[PDB]
Amino acid sequence: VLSIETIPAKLINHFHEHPIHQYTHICYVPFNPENPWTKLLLNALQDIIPELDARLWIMFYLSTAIFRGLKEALMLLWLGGGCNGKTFLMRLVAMVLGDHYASKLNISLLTSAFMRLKGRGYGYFEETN
Amino acid sequence: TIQLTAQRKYLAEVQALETLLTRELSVFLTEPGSKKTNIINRITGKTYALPSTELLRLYEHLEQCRKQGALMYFLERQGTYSGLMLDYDLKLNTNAVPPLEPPALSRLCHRIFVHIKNSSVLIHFFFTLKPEVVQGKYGFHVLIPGLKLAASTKKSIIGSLQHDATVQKILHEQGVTNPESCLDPHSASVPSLLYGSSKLNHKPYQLKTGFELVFDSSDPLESYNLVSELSLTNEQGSLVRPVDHSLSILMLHDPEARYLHKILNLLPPEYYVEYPLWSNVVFALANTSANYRPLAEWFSQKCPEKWNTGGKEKLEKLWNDASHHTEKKITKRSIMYWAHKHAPQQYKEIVEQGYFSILAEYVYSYNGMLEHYMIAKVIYAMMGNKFVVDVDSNGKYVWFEFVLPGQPMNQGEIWKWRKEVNPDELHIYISENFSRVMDRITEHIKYHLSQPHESNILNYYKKLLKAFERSKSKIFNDSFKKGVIRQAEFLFRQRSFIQTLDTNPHLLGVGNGVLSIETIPAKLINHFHEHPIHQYTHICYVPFNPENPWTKLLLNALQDIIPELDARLWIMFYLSTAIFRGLKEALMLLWLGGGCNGKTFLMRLVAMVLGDHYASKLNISLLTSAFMRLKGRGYGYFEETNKSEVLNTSRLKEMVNQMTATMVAASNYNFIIDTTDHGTWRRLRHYRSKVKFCHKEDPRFIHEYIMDPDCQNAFFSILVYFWEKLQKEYNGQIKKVFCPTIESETEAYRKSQDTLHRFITERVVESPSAETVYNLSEVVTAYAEWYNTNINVKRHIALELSQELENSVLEKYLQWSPNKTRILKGCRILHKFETLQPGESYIEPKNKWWEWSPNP
Repeated sequence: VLSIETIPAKLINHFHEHPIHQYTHICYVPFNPENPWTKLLLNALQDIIPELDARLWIMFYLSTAIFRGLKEALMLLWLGGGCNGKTFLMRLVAMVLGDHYASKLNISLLTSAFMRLKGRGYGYFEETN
Repeated sequence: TIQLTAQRKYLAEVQALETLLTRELSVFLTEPGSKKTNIINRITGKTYALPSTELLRLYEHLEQCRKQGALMYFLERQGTYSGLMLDYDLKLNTNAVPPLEPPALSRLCHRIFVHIKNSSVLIHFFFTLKPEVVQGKYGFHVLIPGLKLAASTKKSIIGSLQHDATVQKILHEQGVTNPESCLDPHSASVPSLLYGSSKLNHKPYQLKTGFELVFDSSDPLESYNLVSELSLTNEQGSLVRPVDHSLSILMLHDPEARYLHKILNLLPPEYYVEYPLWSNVVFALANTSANYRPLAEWFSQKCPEKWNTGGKEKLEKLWNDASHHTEKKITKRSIMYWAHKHAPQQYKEIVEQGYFSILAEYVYSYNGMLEHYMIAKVIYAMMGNKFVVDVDSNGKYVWFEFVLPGQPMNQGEIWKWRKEVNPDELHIYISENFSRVMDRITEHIKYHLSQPHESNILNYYKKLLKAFERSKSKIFNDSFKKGVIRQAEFLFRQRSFIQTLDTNPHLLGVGNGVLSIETIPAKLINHFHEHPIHQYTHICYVPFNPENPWTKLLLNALQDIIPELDARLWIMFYLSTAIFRGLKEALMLLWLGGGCNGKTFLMRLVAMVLGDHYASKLNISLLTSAFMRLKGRGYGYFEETNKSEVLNTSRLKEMVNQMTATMVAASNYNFIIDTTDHGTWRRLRHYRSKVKFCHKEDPRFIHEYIMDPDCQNAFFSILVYFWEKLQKEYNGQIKKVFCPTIESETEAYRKSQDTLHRFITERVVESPSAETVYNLSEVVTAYAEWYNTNINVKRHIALELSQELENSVLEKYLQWSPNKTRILKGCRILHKFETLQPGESYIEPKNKWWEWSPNP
């Protein structure tokens, strides 16, 4: 059980009275550049966003996305011709977060089920023509 | 063992020992490896350093026990002061009893007396011996507990008796073929045992007589607590006066580990001498528990030659690695499978003895009144090797049975797991097989009845057998059987089993067993396996054989089916890879046919061979719009439907986008496409049939060979062999294979359908040099005018068309200008009658059919 109650984050790998049933199978480790995957991901993100400020802001937005509490009530729009890695990033974040907190949403709902977002911490869509 | 339990329940008196151990003796714990302990029991490897009080209480307890009977395994270590533990390995030439005459005893006593005179001197001589009738004959254990001289003088005396000759000639008078070497040199340095303490699989000794004498500093039976008297630590004696640890712990504290140790003796020598079998065994042990290392090093020590030469080191490189993680899809069940394969008889007696021990200890413990739970445990231990319980998606327990030959069973389920509504096989197994075990219990009980015993225990036995007889019928009562199967459901349950079914796409269920495509060559399992297989195809696998008449028949049929050779090889290899139930490469194939060509016959043949569980029919209605049906398959197909075929771009968009099947469509007319995005196009391939067959068509092909098992089998062998060939060649990377005909046909089809792609190919040419930054909406007007001259006079103007062209095949060789305009580079526009300049790139004698070269 990982808690973001107070910095630094503490992983209770033992008994605890916090009641939780939902989970994601991904295990947590402290971040470090030593991991070749860490550096590779950061370089890939830097290539994806050559801009600095925009990359930092969007990465912070995704960092806040893990919070299942109230947000600032904001909408993010992202455009890209395809196979540019933005699909790769959205698939990566969806897989990392998992079903219990992430869910794909059809374009049919927005263009016109809408209650299925309850219990999710992050929602998204996919390109449709 | 089970005998120990029978004797413990047997005796009303005997409870005192374990009550003392649990209440009073427990608080005086002693570390097993420490030397401070004085009394040790090897039953569970317990060591104790108790003072003399509870020592004499336990001495008298053992005295009453040996009065009543039973068997003990108690040991003691000689301290700095102790008596004389002497062990003689009297392995006589013949198994004829040399009765210990009083002259021989007196002469031996005088001999050891004069041995101990030339040492520290300031006595009772007690004699015991083996019950005889055993290889190695009997032994003698004389005790001299009066003195306390446990020091280097004992080693000197041992050395003197090693070289003593009078004892040698005394042994000759007893007809002993070994004058010396019967004395263990570690007699005083190893733990000994008190009277009544037996050996493993050996009865305790018996006393012949106990004498006494006196030694002068100047001049050179059943009326005593003899167990206390014989004690070396008993300073307060009445008649006498004071003148691999982990391996043992694991064996003595784990019954199943003990059974595995017993059955490991049945393993053939090749297991522990060669890497494969030993590695698989240690993998199974790691799957069992990481606590079973000592048995792993014992298995290594079973082959000391390799064990010394890195065998321990390799086990550390294996057992620990496996302990951390074991990727072997194996369990103990594989170990029992091997044991039954190699030593089926001893396997049978071992399992029967285990079942009998379990049932008998339960009967003795609970006064012969069984219940659902004991029956469930016994049936589990007996036949848990072909039944698994898992809760369905609806919250209902579901049974499965492992199909074995020799039982009523449909074609094709052999060596597989099949579902049953109720465990009827279990429901008859419990009625019949358990009856013989219960009969074994009964005959065991009446066997003890036949032995003469104490009357009260005999009455106990009549009450026990009467209660068990009353318990006979419940093995037959239906409601009791339902309770038992409920208990088994809560016992046989294996968590995380249903969702793991048919997970690996490297396993396919065939008629004659289970085939694996993990590696080349493929192995067709025709025996029991831990592998859980439910889905399967009736078609039984056949070893691929080129000379088979049906093999060459199908080779000729395929050769006539496809006039081309290399394109035939490509499509054949692709359909061979279509068997893979895992993630495919997401390609689409369109095949044309005017009728009487057999392409529908090929579709039907492959669908029938693969079966319903992995192949399903798909309707043109879905694509022109049951979508959940196509998931979970490995191959999908369609049928010819009129001439007005049309698609929906979105549907194929999620089709060309989980999906783990193969998609192929067949019709009689060219399909109509209405898309330009390269994401759609790159996942599309097309072919058109050229040859037609008429009355030459074979009606037997569409009628007889369509449902002829041999053809299907031969076809299955062909396709699996070609899977193996490609995996050897391309490792499953089908895109590497060159198909010039297929690529040319696909390009022509795209030019016919994708007007935008046709314009890109014709009037858009990449110049070898220079720049095309002038490419703007002027190009949009250019292709609008081209459409006026090609498809539609309507003016086509939309920047989103340029955006999707960027998303189209024109994605490469692009650039983002500082103003971020749709400017090209190194390109030119072909107007009317304008010609592209040079350098303007556009934008085996039938044995090959059996097996072509990797580089044709």
